[PDB]
Amino acid sequence: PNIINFDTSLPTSHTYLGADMEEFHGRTLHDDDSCQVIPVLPQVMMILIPGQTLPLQLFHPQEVSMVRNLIQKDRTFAVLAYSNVQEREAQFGTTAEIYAYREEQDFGIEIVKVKAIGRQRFKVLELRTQSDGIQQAKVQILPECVLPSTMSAVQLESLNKCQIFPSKPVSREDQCSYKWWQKYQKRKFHCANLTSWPRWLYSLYDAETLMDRIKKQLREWDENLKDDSLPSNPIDFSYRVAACLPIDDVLRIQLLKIGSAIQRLRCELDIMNKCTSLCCKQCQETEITTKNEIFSLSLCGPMAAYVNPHGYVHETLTVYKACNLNLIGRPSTEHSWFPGYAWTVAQCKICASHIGWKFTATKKDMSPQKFWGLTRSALLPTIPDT
Amino acid sequence: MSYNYVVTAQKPTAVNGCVTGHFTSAEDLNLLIAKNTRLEIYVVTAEGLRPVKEVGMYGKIAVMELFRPKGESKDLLFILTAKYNACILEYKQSGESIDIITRAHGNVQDRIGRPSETGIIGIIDPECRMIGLRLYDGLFKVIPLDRDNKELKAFNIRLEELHVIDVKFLYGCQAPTICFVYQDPQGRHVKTYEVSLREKEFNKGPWKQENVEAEASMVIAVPEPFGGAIIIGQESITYHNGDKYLAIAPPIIKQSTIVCHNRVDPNGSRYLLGDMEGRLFMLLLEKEEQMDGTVTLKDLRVELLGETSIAECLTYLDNGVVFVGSRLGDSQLVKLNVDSNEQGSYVVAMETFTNLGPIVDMCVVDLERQGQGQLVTCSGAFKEGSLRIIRNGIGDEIQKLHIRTVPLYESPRKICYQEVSQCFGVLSSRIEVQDTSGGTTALRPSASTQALSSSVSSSKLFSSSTAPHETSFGEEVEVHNLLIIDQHTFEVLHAHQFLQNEYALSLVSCKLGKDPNTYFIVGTAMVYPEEAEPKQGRIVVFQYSDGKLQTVAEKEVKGAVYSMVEFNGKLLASINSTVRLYEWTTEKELRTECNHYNNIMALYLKTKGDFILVGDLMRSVLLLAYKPMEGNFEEIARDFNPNWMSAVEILDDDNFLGAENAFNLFVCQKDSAATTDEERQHLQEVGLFHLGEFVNVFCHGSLVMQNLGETSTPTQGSVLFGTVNGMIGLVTSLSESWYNLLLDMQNRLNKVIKSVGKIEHSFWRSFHTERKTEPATGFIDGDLIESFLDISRPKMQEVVANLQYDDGSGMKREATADDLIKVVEELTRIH
Amino acid sequence: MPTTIEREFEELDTQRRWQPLYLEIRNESHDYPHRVAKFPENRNRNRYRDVSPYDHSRVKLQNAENDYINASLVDIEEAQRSYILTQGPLPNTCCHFWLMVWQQKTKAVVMLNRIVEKESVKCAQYWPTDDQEMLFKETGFSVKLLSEDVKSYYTVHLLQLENINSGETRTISHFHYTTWPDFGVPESPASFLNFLFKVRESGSLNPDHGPAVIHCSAGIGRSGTFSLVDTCLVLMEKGDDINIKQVLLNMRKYRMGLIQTPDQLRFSYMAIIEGAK
Ligand SMILES: Cn1c(=O)n([C@@H]2CCC(=O)NC2=O)c2ccc(C3CCN(C(=O)Nc4cccc(CS(=O)(=O)N5CC[C@H](Nc6cccc(-c7sc(C(=O)O)c(OCC(=O)O)c7Cl)c6)CC5(C)C)c4)CC3)cc21
Ligand SMILES: [Zn+2]
Repeated sequence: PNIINFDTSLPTSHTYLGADMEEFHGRTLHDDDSCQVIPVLPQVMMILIPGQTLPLQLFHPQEVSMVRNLIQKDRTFAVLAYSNVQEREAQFGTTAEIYAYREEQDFGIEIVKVKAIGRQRFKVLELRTQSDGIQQAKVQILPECVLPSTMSAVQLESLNKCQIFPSKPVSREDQCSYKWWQKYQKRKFHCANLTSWPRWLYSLYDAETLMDRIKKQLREWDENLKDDSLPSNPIDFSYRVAACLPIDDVLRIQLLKIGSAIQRLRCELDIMNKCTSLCCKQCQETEITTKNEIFSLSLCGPMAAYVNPHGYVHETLTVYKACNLNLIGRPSTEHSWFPGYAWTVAQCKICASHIGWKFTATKKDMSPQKFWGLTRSALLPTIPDT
Repeated sequence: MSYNYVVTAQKPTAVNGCVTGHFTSAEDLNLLIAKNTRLEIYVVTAEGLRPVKEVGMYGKIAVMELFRPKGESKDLLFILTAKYNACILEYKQSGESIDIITRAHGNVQDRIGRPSETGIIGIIDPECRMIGLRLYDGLFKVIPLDRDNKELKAFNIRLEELHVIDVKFLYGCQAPTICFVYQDPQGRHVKTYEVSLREKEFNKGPWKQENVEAEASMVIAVPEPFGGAIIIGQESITYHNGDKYLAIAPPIIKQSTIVCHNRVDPNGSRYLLGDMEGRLFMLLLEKEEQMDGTVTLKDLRVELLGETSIAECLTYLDNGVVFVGSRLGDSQLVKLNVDSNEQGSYVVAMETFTNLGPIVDMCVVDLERQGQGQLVTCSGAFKEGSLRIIRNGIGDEIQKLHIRTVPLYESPRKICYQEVSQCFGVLSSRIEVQDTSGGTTALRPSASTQALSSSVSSSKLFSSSTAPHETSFGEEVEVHNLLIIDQHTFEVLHAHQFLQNEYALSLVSCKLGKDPNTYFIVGTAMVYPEEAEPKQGRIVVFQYSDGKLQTVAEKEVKGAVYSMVEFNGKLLASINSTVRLYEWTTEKELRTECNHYNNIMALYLKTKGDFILVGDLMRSVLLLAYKPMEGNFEEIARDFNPNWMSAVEILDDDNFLGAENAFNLFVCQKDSAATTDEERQHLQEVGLFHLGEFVNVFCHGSLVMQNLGETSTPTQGSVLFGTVNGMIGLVTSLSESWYNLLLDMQNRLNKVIKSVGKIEHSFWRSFHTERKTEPATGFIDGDLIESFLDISRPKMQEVVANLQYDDGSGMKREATADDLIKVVEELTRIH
Repeated sequence: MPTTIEREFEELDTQRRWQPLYLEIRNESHDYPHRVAKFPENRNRNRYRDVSPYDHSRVKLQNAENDYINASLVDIEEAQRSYILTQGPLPNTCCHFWLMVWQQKTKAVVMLNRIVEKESVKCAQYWPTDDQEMLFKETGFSVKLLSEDVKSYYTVHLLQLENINSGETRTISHFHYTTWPDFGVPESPASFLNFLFKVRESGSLNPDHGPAVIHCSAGIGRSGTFSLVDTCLVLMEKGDDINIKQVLLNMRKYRMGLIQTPDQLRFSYMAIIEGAK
């Protein structure tokens, strides 16, 4: 089941129409705590977090006018995090900038194959409905607060030369390199003896230790993940792990509201340690899969955002085994998605509703073999799992 | 809102650095000691230290140095604070009045830049042509000295090497040349540069950048003889000078890490080395000659001079006597001797100076006469550290406050007091090195071992599997004990020992339920290096009677209990982001009543009747209310502004005081009665004040006397806080009129008073952090008000020009030095 | 002189391309949001959780709070005759259908399947065979049958739906194609031609009253083919010949009124050819 085959680069490429993307890589930065007017693209209901790549297909003439308007502009558009779908119930969102755009205008209608990426988070101040073609909202950007090392306060000035230590001996080849972490704690957090808390408590708030703890479990999820792929910065690492968390909207917006990277890492670790069973969205007495069957098949992680050829985004989750699921369709490749893996609609026995797809390699000699493609919306994790 | 008054009741006693020079006069040798924000100048007399001055400048001391720029005599001082407030000082004496004049000053902060994790480096060119500051990564600030740069205008030179361990200037060079070791993936390399002010950039180094030991940390510049520099690592000492490279690896220094150094003689033949654990060695240079221009070293030799306190700085002053500026313990004035003392130690101590040091915990306890409440603090760490008893006045010794030391030779962590047994429940922990196969051994005779009774906990719980495999030969494992210490003789009566690899987190003394007996409740957590987050802990209870302890109850908790308080009639504990209320049954057993989960690790826990303040390390503070008619906790208000945070306290039912990163104090007020529910569910921050000290513990009570003026006292309530540098400050609450009057006084005093380094007091006290820097609000700098009476009468007249205010705060009657003096001398009694 | 439509029909029969034709017409079909029609609190009122009426095509003529309807309206400018599409009438959706046809000024009702198709319940019966007047207090509706009106190949169940609270009445020629089993087509297209001629001559295909409502308890499999043959008859018989597939795609933009089997397409083409002249 753990045999490694086929390259994880392909799903991230979003091979839906080929190549010749905009690919400007120019990026854009906005002043924090400022108040910017920004167009909100409608009918894109989903929680987007920074760093995540979002594919989009547009059919509404208002939306294609929006696409053009962005394409001359800085092309950063808002994506609200609808707490309730009732009308909007929107208080926070995430700006997304375009990095990949092509236009074909198939038949007499117009189609847009824009791919964007989230950049910054914000708190919505005035939603409004100006430009009845496309809603523009005036929002306040949430600043990214970064904290210094918790031992910088005590500041044992003589010991300051000992704050720099040799790098990890080897990435994972040596088990004695775990003693390096046991030695890292003794050196960096020695000045904790001047405070009222033990050394290990401060290690529970260190960014590096939390990053390594997550990285260890991520490599437990994927033995082939290896190093050099995850970002070194704590801020980007926290966002990347948040992308691959099979959680509901309430937890997702809870993660988005968190400003400090250390807080994000701590809560990501707690969810990653607690939630170990996913049931159906409505019938909680299903228990489709547990934590021990998750595996990543793309660099973004076990979870990724894809769009069917209808404009509907699907936050799929790759998983080895899914129980109480019955196939509906037939193994037809049709759309690319995962290259040459086909798809069959799946449903839970108790609840007559869509859950995900089933991918079976068409070449019969691919290691991923048969896996499941469950979606976030159809799955509801349980905190106690009991 | 939330008008508060903060006054230092005890100056900081931990030294950051001390320098020997000729500051006061060319013919006098001076020692300058930097106790955080207090610079003190002493004069050596060959029989001791003669204090000559003390100055409380507005800021910390990031770096301090002495240099004679050859332009004049009497030497000069350079000071750089944590807020980048560099200044040049001269000791100008006028007959009898002693003054510290500022030749030049300037703020040397960069607009945009991440401060280097290594920290501030403050090197001075031996020719005094320049000074070099390492403040930020990849940059090297330079300040020339030519009598012109009176504004301390510095320019930054780009540096390719990012991670720099230590930098120094080179003796005997026609142009200013620096040397520094740095870390790259290849390893640690010692590079050098030739900084030139002509092109305002660097040049080629005199020699190459050979590799050094992977743990190279110290760089030392020997004087013009021998040239070159010395690199000190964990286990290797090397000397580099051009082609010459001579390295030795003595086994004596292998035990610990060298963390202190300085020259011994102007020729640089001898050097003093202090290590991490307090041992002191002396390094020798052979001064080998072959012809003119010897510039050679035959070999290097070190010798274990002896054992002193844990050194933070060392200065060889006068001869034989060396001032070891300890920071964890108490600074000494030990004297070197050419001959051993029949014990292998060439060092003999002759004077020690008090140092409350860390003050990890405090206990305001009223001893003998009621009202005169003394303070007991758990100072120091490792072999240093003691119970410190501070008593204000005498009702024999003649001192404003008397300090009594009770050495423990191990680090204490928490303390409680018991009236019934008249005892002190002090938590403590020692370090033991594992044997080849034994159960570890001690290193010193500690308090937890030299006791009348030495019972050990033998609980049957926690019989699960574990892998101590990691326990190699040299493995300093912490053994935790609870010590029952007599109130009167302060002799350790009992030394109960906890389970192996069990961390005693919290301790309290209370009288639970209807039971008359009082107990010491100790909450401990089972910790294992493999497990990042502890999962098992226990709440044990002890009763002390007839000179013995007895575990009368011990409750498994399946968590890591961090802090426990005595909720009226019950036990309020915090386990793991859960706050649990335990009831004391008549069967002598804790019984859980209700547990509330608040999604944040409840580190700090305080009570104010039925209100409970819960605080995470990262500023997450929330309020809870225990409704007795039901028996559950309802969340009242919360506040999440992610920032480092060290302690909390409840001033009253509405204001909550706490500490924050960069040595700051904050007061959050529950406004309540708001129009909107979500508005009244959020605590409004009100007070911000850059204290300049890392507050470690809060404690209600005062050290002066009981209520003297009853309700006529302007100050309402009074708390004390103990810090890491040793200051014990006092915080009180005031009225609106008094707050306005004292703030006007503060502004006018800042207008009239002259600081040291020409540093604005408003900038110094402004709440400083990485997010922003707001000016201080809601706090009154009690030190300034108390210093108001310390200036001349003409200054008092100049500071009261058109005040009005004054007596009774009525009819805006004009002010005079009769009630302002009165109000100041009344305020100076609260502490 | 035969037209190119008959030649294309014969070509499709010869090369056996009906199944590929339907497959490609379904692949080239395009969907529309229809997001409002599906809600977590609306699944109870949705007869089929699979299908969903497009938000732009569907009209929420409810004049109240919430009150979801699983209905839709189609309006093609080429035919100038709007039609209403619905689903199996659950009692809540039954009252919704009552108010829908009451507000739309409907003139006829077309039912194309039995209650007991495949010996099972697929649509909920709501019209009595005899008069059997019934008053529903959910919305103050009155149900009564004008006559039995049994025909050779079908039946007419004309109702006299009256609102008492509003105080008005409306007579609708509620047709009912009796000779039709579910997921199938009648063998004789002549009966279909006669029935559709009778319906078109009944005033339903006129702007006199509100658009007629056509339903087969699903509004997709059976109503779609009838609607497309009707629009083809009123589209290309009145002048220049128009290709069937393009206008079929155009009306498919309104709703997914597919056929689920190219046999229905063959029947539609046969009926259109028979109704040429
Ligand atoms: C969806 N998609 C994806 O997801 N991906 C990727 C795949 C990769 C992956 O891994 N992930 C993804 O995301 C796709 C990739 C490619 C593509 C191609 C694929 C092909 N394609 C279209 O299909 N376009 C399209 C356009 C408009 C509308 C529709 C909907 S539809 O075609 O029209 N339709 C189907 C048949 C249903 N039939 C039914 C259902 C329920 C009940 C009854 C009863 S029960 C009953 C009784 O007896 O009671 C009845 O009555 C009998 C009578 O009266 O006849 C009756 Cl009827 C009957 C009705 C229903 C639901 C409405 C479809 C073009 C693009 C599609 C992807
Ligand atoms: Zn289900």
